[PDB]
Amino acid sequence: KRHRKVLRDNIQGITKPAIRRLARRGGVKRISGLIYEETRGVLKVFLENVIRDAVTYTEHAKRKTVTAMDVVYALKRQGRTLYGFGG
Amino acid sequence: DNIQGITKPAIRRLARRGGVKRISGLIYEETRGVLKVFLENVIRDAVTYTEHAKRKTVTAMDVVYALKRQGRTLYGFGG
Amino acid sequence: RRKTRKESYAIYVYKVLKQVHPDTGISSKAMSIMNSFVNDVFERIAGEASRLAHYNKRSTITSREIQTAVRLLLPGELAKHAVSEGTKAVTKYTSAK
Amino acid sequence: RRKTRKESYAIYVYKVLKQVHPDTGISSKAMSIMNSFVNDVFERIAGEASRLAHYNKRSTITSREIQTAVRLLLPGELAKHAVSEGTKAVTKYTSA
Amino acid sequence: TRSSRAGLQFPVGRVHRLLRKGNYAERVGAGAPVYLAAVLEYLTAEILELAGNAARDNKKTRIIPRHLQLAVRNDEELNKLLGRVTIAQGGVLPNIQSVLLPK
Amino acid sequence: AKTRSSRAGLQFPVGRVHRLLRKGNYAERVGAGAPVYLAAVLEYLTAEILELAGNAARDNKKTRIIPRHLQLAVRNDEELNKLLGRVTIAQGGVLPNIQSVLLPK
Amino acid sequence: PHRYRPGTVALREIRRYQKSTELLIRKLPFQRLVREIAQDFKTDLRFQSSAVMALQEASEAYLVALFEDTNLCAIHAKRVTIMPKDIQLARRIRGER
Amino acid sequence: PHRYRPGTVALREIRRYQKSTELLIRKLPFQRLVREIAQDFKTDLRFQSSAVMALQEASEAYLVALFEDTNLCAIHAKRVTIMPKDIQLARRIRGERA
DNA sequence: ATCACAATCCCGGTGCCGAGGCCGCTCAATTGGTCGTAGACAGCTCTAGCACCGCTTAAACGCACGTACGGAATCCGTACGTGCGTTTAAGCGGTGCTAGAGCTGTCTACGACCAATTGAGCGGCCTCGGCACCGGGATTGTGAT
DNA sequence: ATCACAATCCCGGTGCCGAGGCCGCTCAATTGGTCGTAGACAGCTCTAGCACCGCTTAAACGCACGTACGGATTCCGTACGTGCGTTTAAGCGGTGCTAGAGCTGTCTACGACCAATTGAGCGGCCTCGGCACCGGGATTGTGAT
Ligand SMILES: [Cl-]
Ligand SMILES: [Cl-]
Ligand SMILES: [K+]
Ligand SMILES: [K+]
Ligand SMILES: [Mn+2]
Ligand SMILES: [Mn+2]
Ligand SMILES: [Mn+2]
Ligand SMILES: [Mn+2]
Ligand SMILES: [Mn+2]
Ligand SMILES: [Mn+2]
Ligand SMILES: [Mn+2]
Ligand SMILES: [Mn+2]
Ligand SMILES: [Mn+2]
Ligand SMILES: [Mn+2]
Ligand SMILES: [Mn+2]
Ligand SMILES: [Mn+2]
Ligand SMILES: [Mn+2]
Ligand SMILES: [Mn+2]
Ligand SMILES: [Mn+2]
Ligand SMILES: [Mn+2]
Ligand SMILES: [Mn+2]
Ligand SMILES: [Mn+2]
Ligand SMILES: [Mn+2]
Ligand SMILES: [Mn+2]
Ligand SMILES: [Mn+2]
Ligand SMILES: [Mn+2]
Ligand SMILES: [Mn+2]
Ligand SMILES: [Mn+2]
Ligand SMILES: [Mn+2]
Ligand SMILES: [Mn+2]
Ligand SMILES: [Mn+2]
Ligand SMILES: [Mn+2]
Ligand SMILES: [Mn+2]
Repeated sequence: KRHRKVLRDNIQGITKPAIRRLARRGGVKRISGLIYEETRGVLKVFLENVIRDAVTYTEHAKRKTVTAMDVVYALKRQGRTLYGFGG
Repeated sequence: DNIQGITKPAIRRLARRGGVKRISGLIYEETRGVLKVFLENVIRDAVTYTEHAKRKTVTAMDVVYALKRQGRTLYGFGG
Repeated sequence: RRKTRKESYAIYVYKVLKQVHPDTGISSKAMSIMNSFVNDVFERIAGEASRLAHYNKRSTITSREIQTAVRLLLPGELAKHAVSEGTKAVTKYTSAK
Repeated sequence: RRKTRKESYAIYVYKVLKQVHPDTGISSKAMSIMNSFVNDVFERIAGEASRLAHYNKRSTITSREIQTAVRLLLPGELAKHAVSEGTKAVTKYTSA
Repeated sequence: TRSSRAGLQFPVGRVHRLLRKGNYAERVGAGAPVYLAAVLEYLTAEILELAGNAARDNKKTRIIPRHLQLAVRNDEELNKLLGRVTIAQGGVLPNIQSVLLPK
Repeated sequence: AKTRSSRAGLQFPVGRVHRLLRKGNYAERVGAGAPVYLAAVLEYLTAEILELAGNAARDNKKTRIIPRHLQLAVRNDEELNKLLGRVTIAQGGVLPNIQSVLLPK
Repeated sequence: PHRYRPGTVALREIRRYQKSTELLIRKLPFQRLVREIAQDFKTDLRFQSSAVMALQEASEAYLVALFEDTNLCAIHAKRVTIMPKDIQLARRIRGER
Repeated sequence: PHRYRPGTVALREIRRYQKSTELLIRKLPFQRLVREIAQDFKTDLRFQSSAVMALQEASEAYLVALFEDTNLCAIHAKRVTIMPKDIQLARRIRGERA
C-alpha cells in the first residue's frame, strides 16, 4: 500500500571499472571495448539461473523473503557450491 | 604396447566423427594419454564397486555406476 | 530351464509409444535407453524432492515436493507441460477415490 | 526470546586446531567455511554410502560402506590416510 | 489400479513402491507417485514422439538408439535435460564447421 | 570413557554423527561403526586443512585463520584443490598467477 | 610530467587484486540488479542481506574464474587482448553455451 | 592416375562417420587395453562382455566430443589443423586438466 | 651508461570490537533390555566368461609423392591504455516503521503398517515381417580441360 | 562453363533373426482396517528488512592523446593428405572347460525402538589483544635524459 520506485536498466550498475577489476583478479592485462556489454550479458544469465532456483526454494517454503540458504542451495543445485553462508 | 593398439586410423575415424578435417602428427600419442587417463579414472571406480560387491567379475552395472559418478551417465546398459 | 525376474518400464513405454505413434515400433537397444531414461529422470526428481523435504524439515514427500522438484530440474517449456500433466493426473485421481 | 539453538562443529574445529596449532586462532567467516566444509564432505560420503548399499540391496550403512564411499570420493593420498584413520577408530571402538 | 483412476499408462503402484524403498523420506504422500508417474509418462511421450518422427524421416518403422539421439540433440530443452548423458549407439549430429568447407 | 568419542579416541562427536546418519534417509539402518569411521575421516580432513591454513596464517604474520588462509591452503594443495574443485570459498580470493606472455620483455 | 607505458599500470593492478579478497562490484549497484532480476520472476520479494552477499560472492567468483579461461583463449590465439569471442569459446567448452 | 585435392576425402569421411553410429575402435585392442589398465588396480579379474562394451561406448563418446572442442580451439587460432595444444586448452577449460 | 620519482612496501602507533572464555541451564546422548530381521555363512545350480584353433577378408601399415597449410617476417592504422579534470552516487550511521519469519499449541487428516486377496506383469515360446546386405543402374559432385 | 570419372545414392529382390504377441503362473499391487503422529492452522512475538535523509569523498565518467597491439599481406618449407601395394591381426564361427555369479534356506549377532538417566553443548554475558587503518620513511622499478 505504498510505492516501490521502479527498477530499470540496473545491469548498467556493473560499470566498466568494476568489470576491469574482476578481469585483473582473473589475470587479464588487455581488455577489448566490447567485453563490457558481453560481461553484463553473462552476469545476467548467471544471476537469472541462480535467482530462479533461490526463488523456487523460497516459494516452496511459503516465504516472502529470500534467505542465504535458498541461494546456497540454488548454488549447489547448479554445481557452484559456496562456503561461508550456512549449509 | 596395448595402448598402441588404439591405432592412428582409429583415432582418425574418431576425429572425423568429431568433425576434424586436418590432424597434426603429435595428436595420436596425445590422444593415447588422454584415453588412458579417462579409462583409468572410470575403471578405478568400477573396480571399487566390484570390490565392495565381493566379486571377481566387473559388471556393466559397476561401469554404469562409475560413469555416473564421474558425470558421464550412459544409457542402454542397465541405467 | 528356469526364470529370474527383472522389472522394467518396457510395457508402459510401448503403451505410450502406441498413443503417440500407433504405426511404429522399437528395438531392444532403444528400449533399454528408454528404460535408462525413465530410471534416471525418476532418480533425479526423487532426489531433488528428498532434499526439498530435508531443507524444510519435513518427513513427507508430497506432490508439492514432486512439483517443485520438476521446476528446479526441468527446462522452462518442458516443466510447464510437466506440471500440467502432474496436477491433471492428481486431480483425476482424487476425483475417482 | 533467548535465541534458537543452532548446532555447529565449531567446538571440535577449535579442538583439532588447538592440537595442530595451539597458538593459532580462527575468525567467524573462517569457522563458517570450516563448518560448511564439514557438512559438505559429510553429505558427500553419506550420499555415496547410501548409493552403495542401495546398489547391493543392503538395508544397512556400515563402516564398510563409508570406507568405500571414502575411496570413491577422496583423491589418492587423502583417501589412504582417511581410511587408515577410520579403520583405526573402528578397531579402537570395537574392543572398548 | 491407481493408474486408471489417474488416467495413466505408467504404473502408479510401482512408483509409490520405489519411492518408499528408495530412502527419499520417512513418508510418501498419496498424490506424489501419481504426479511423478505422470511426469515420467509425459517425458516418455515427448521423447518417443520426436524419436518416431526421426525414424519416419530416416525411412524406418522401428526406433533405434540413433532416432532417440537425433530426437534429443535436435530438441533444445531435451538436449539440455540430457546434457551430461550418453545415448549408447547414438552417434552425433552431422555438423561441419564452415571454414573447413572449400571455397 | 562414557562418550562414544572417547571410546574411539576422537575429537569429533560420534553420537551426533550417528544421529545425522539416521535423520538423513541414507538407509533403513545405520551400523555402529559408521558414525565412528565417518567422524574420524571428517576429523582427519579437518586437521589436514587447518594444518595448512595456520601455516598460511603464519606466513602472513597472523594469529588468526581468516578465509583467505583456507583458500591459499586449499588451492596450493593439489589434493585439497580437487576435493574442493567445484567449491567457492567466500572471501578467499585467488592465487597470484600472471601469464608469461603478459610479462614485459 | 610523468607517463607509464601501456600495460604497466595494468600489470600493477593484476598483482593488486590478486592479493585481496574484497568484492570488486560496488554493493548498491549489485543489489538493485539482484532485486530487479528477482522482481521479474516474482513480485514483492525481500532479501536477507546475506542472500545478496551470497549471490554477489558466487557471482564475482564465477567471473574471475571465467575471465581466467577467457584469458587463455586470448593467449591461444596469439593475443594479449581478451575479446567477446574468447568468452564465447570458454563458455561453449564449459558446456554453458 | 587420379587424385583428389588434400581435404576432399577428409570431408567425405566426416560426412560418413557423422552419419553412422557404429564403434570406431577395433574391439579386441580396446578390450586388451581395458584388462591391462584394470590389472594395475586389482589382479585376477573377469569382465562381462557388456561391461567392456559400456566402457567402449563411453570412451569413444568422450573422444568424439573432445575432438569437437579441440576443433573449435584450432579454429579459434585461425587454424584448420588440430594440435596437442588445442586438446590441452579444451581439457583445461573442461576442468579435467589444471 | 645515469638519474629523478611514483608507487609500493615495511615499520610501529593507535583505537575499535569480535574471538574466545566463564557460566549455568537444558536437551540430545548415553545406559541397559526387548525383540525382530538382515545378512553371513553354507550349500547347490548353471550362466557367461574364457581359452586355444584356423581360415577369410578388410583393416593396418609403410611408403611415394606434392600441395596447402602453418608460421615467420614485416608493415599500417587505430583501439585501447594512461592521466587528468569534472561529475556522480556509494557508503556511512543514524533514525523510524512494520512485514513477516519463526515458534508455540491444539486436533485431525493422512500415511505406516498388517492380513487377505487377486490380476498385472513376468519369462518361456514362437513366428514372421522389418530391415541388413548386395548387386547393378540413377545421380551427383570433384578435378581437369 | 563443359568435359569425363570417380565415389555415393537408391531401388527392387532375398533370406534371416528378434520384435511382438499370446499364454499361463505368480508375486507385487490392492483393498479393507487400525493407531499415532506430522503438520495444517491460528495466535503471538520481536527480528531485521526496508525507506529515507544528509554529508563526505572516493570512484566513475568522459575526454585528450599516442603507444603497441591486432590484423592484413607476403612468402617459404615441410608436415600433412592421398593413393598405391604389401603385411597383419581383428573378426567369426567352433567346441571345450569351469570359475564364480547368483538363488535358497538357516539362524544368530546386530540394530531398531524405548524410558530414565545426565553431562556435553548451547546461548548469554563480558573483555582485552589482534589487527584494520594511517602516516612516516626506506626501497624499488620504470621511464626520462
Ligand atoms: Cl501427496
Ligand atoms: Cl558398522
Ligand atoms: K557366470
Ligand atoms: K525479519
Ligand atoms: Mn521488471
Ligand atoms: Mn606493524
Ligand atoms: Mn563466540
Ligand atoms: Mn578473554
Ligand atoms: Mn561447565
Ligand atoms: Mn534375507
Ligand atoms: Mn596460411
Ligand atoms: Mn591494416
Ligand atoms: Mn566514505
Ligand atoms: Mn546503513
Ligand atoms: Mn503482521
Ligand atoms: Mn506465519
Ligand atoms: Mn488415509
Ligand atoms: Mn516377456
Ligand atoms: Mn554394387
Ligand atoms: Mn529397398
Ligand atoms: Mn520380447
Ligand atoms: Mn493373461
Ligand atoms: Mn509437529
Ligand atoms: Mn603483433
Ligand atoms: Mn567367438
Ligand atoms: Mn567353484
Ligand atoms: Mn558365491
Ligand atoms: Mn550372524
Ligand atoms: Mn545392540
Ligand atoms: Mn557388523
Ligand atoms: Mn557458544
Ligand atoms: Mn598509508
Ligand atoms: Mn606517507
